[PDB]
Amino acid sequence: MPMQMFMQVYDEIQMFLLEELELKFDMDPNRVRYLRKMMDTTCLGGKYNRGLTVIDVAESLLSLSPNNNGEEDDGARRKRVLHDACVCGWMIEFLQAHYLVEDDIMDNSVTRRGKPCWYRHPDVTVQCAINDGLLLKSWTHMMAMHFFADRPFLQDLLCRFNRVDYTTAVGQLYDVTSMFDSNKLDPDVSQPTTTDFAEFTLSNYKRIVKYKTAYYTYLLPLVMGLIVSEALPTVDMGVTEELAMLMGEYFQVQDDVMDCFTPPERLGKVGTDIQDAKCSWLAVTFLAKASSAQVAEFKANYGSGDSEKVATVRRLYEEADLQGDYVAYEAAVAEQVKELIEKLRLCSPGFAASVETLWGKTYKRQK
Amino acid sequence: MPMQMFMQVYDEIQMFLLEELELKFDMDPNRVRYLRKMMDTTCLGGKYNRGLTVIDVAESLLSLSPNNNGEEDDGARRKRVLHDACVCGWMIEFLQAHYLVEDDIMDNSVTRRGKPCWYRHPDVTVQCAINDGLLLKSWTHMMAMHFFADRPFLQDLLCRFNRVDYTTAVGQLYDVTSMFDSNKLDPDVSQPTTTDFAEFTLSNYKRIVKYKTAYYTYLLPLVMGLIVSEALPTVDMGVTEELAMLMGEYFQVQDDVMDCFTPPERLGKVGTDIQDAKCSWLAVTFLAKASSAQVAEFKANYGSGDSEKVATVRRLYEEADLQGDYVAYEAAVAEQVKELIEKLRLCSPGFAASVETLWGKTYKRQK
Ligand SMILES: O=P(O)(O)C(O)(Cc1cnc2ccccn12)P(=O)(O)O
Ligand SMILES: O=P(O)(O)C(O)(Cc1cnc2ccccn12)P(=O)(O)O
Ligand SMILES: [Mg+2]
Ligand SMILES: [Mg+2]
Ligand SMILES: [Mg+2]
Ligand SMILES: [Mg+2]
Ligand SMILES: [Mg+2]
Ligand SMILES: [Mg+2]
Repeated sequence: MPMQMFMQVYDEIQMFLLEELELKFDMDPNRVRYLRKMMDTTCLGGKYNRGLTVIDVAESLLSLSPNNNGEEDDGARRKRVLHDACVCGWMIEFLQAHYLVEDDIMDNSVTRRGKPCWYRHPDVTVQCAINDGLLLKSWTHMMAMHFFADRPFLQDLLCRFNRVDYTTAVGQLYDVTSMFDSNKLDPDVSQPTTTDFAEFTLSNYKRIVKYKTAYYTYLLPLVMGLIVSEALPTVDMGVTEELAMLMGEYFQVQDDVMDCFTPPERLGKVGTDIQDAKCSWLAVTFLAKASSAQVAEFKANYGSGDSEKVATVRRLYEEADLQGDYVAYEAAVAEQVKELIEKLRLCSPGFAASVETLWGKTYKRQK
Repeated sequence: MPMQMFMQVYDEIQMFLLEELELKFDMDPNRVRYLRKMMDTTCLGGKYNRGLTVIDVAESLLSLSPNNNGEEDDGARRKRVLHDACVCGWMIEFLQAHYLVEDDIMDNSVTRRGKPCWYRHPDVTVQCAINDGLLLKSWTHMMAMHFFADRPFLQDLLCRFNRVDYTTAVGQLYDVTSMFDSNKLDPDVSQPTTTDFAEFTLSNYKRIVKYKTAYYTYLLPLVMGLIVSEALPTVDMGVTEELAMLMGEYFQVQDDVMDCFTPPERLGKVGTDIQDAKCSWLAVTFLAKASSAQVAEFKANYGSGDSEKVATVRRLYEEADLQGDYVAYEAAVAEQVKELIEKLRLCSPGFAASVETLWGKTYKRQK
């Protein structure tokens, strides 16, 4: 049902944008075609994990103190909240859409969702792809304003949205600057490659992971479900914030691990985090426990497309039982996520349940 | 023809076991009369799909790419193999009768196959029923030793056969302990049913069905077929276990679904599973696609002798469009199962057609 609703509003959103563009922007049907296909391609074919969350949260806070006016329960709020909930859901989805479009270019990925990255479609330049990206972020604003201009929460909605928008970009700077020694970090300064791997620290890792994934993936969807429910003050931001960060860091680590050990047929993307010399969890988790010996062979094999290097990089990781360190991680995270969510239930049992469902879609995660 | 020879070997095996009981174990006619009825009630009625397959695997293999060691198309081996094939089929059919006599008590079911379960029989105490099940499994060994004495494969039949026997109890343990949190599994403290239903994952489902039903339903019949026609090396096992596993998961799922929706009439019993609150395919799939709100009510009702709460479960199953997922489940299996057969059909057509008739009698399961 929720995906039923959710998808109904997708079609609604797509129609407004596309039609707005042609009635008020002077756009030919051709380009509209392009934009219509761009949107579909980058915005559909996913989990709708973030989108679906906002809805579940919304519809879950609905029951308790349903806004509270003068009426003996009215299903006009139930309906007005889950349309809003749906729009916010899509605001999140177009937002990630934008970042993934820009990310693949950046990470130079060649595929995603079993299909080529947007910027790798035969009929798409990268120049156009970079702006298709911008377009996706702008869509989120046209749609928020188009459907929320009469909502008293619009100011708060969009302020929290853009902060998280900003937070994810900070995260991407941390991400993208994790291969070059900070002290050198200087535009005017000739291309410092990725010599020594200091700053490939768990400390350093947690921080890029937090801002680049946790917030737009776990905090933002919950927060936005609160807001369209007018139940934001209803809930402990501290606990909530603590779970999102937790859940959000465990989720990235997962894609970091799935990146190395899951088959692309399952994954979609062809794992290259190695080759890209990415600061993945395996990477930092390895170097902190790897003998002096082990750490050398890593340094000589990491960040390379050589068919015999990566494989060796998959060996040291195997060797070192990184595969085991994960499970331990996974369980610690699991313990605290459950202690945290319990603190929630007390005061916020309605809310606390949709976090659990969110935890349900994360714990599994094998894709 | 197959059912023909099949049914007279039952009378053979039964002729023998009972006389061996009367001549060798000091049994009185009163008890032989008991065991005899015990054997017919619990071993007859069904459709002998397991015990018939083995014979199809046997006839096919004795033909299409048959035994080199066999002579030049002469009716002396046909008798042995097809006979052996029958003995093997009653072994697996006796195997199931054991596991059903025990499961009914465990699962606590009122009828099976249109009749009351064995332990649900007037002069059958629950206490005698447990032993009866035990006997059922001893007979499998007795008939094997008797007929396959000379048989150069006897040790291979029995070893493998016992692997699968061991693989079903394991399965049985998986099923029977998915009602509670694995973390809190310790003989010394009270066993309270889980309220979060965390253990109901597709992945967890998958495993309790692989071991509990695929191996003896789909692999054992096959493998017996091969062994008796001394053709097992000739086939790609890896592909064979794939579809045994494929077809066996599907068969259970089918069971699981029939359990909730098939009329007890067509079905052949009352629908247990919700009351019993097991980890069936439905719950696991509902639970994974349903919302916080939906889940909470399901939670409220599921696993309770009480029609009104049972009807809800049923209600948010189909209103949760669970029959669409099934159909969509069927097709994927049918697709994938349809590729492996021709993968098997390559270096061993003969087996592949026999496997195709087992598929043939699985896809269209209307019983
Ligand atoms: O491409 P993926 O899915 O493998 C990847 O994990 C994507 C990802 C995570 N967080 C962000 C934030 C902005 C843009 C992309 N993001 P990563 O950052 O490793 O490329
Ligand atoms: O009672 P049924 O026939 O519906 C049931 O399907 C019984 C069943 C299936 N597979 C096994 C394996 C061992 C013992 C019993 N088994 P279930 O497991 O659903 O209880
Ligand atoms: Mg990337
Ligand atoms: Mg990246
Ligand atoms: Mg990644
Ligand atoms: Mg059972
Ligand atoms: Mg049962
Ligand atoms: Mg059943």
